[PDB]
Amino acid sequence: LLVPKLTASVTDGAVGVTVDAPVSVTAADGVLAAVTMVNDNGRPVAGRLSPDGLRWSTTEQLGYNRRYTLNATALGLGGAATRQLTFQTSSPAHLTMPYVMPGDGEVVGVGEPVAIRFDENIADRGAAEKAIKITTNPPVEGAFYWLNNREVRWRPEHFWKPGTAVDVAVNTYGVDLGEGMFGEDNVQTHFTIG
Repeated sequence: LLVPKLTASVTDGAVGVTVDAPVSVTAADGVLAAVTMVNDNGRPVAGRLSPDGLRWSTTEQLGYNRRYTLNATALGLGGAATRQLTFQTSSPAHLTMPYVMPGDGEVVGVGEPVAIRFDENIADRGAAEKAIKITTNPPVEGAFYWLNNREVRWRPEHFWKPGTAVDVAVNTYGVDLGEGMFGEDNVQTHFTIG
């Protein structure tokens, strides 16, 4: 007969915790009976408990420069377990907001690149690229190229084909884009090649 086991995806006393991923808690040999997370001013963080009670996860954006307190209780045939932990999230030197072109909902020509322009210097171009997901349909191969320290573009080898959906997810919220420059938020754009 085992006592329930709680496992969180963050450690107690962690610092610099990145806010580009949710925080989770799992139970084994039992189910989650209560999970709460609050910030340093006592504001609850939204989360979702799976219907089977085995996993809870945050469902909204954690803030920069915050201390979060997580409490969980699991209950099983073998008794109860509780855990509390506290951690601190990333403290950016600066924030940068990206702007994507073409604009959301636009219909554009066969020579138009995807362009992602950040409003501050990007010292880690590789980190910025990794945070950007391009979807094409019909699918075509393409690649990123930087114009300068602020603007990265993406295109196929030659021209686009008319009737192509292009989806651009710029997910740099929580990502250190070099020298403590973090994404201010995520951006989502979808357009069509006419």
